[PDB]
Amino acid sequence: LAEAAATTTENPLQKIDAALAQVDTLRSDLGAVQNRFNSAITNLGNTVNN
Amino acid sequence: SISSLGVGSNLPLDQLLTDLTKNEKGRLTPITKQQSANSAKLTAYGTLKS
Repeated sequence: LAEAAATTTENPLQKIDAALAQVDTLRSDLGAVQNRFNSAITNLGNTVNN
Repeated sequence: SISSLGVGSNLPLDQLLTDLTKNEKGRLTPITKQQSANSAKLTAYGTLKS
């Protein structure tokens, strides 16, 4: 469960920046996979036609 | 110029050749799809630039 903090958090900006970096990384990977799949679909269409 | 056909056959050669041409043109469609997608992307880029 989410604990109740007894003190003030230190350098929270660093934690938030780390989280944002995580999200950016994941978005980059997802975009890469999207492009991969689109290229795959195009290849499959050409192959089925041939 | 005339492109007469079946003149002495009486078989329905004309529409048969037409149907051939149709099915043969079938092969060109995927290229059309690719072109359409890319053109839409370019127009979208233009809108974003605006």
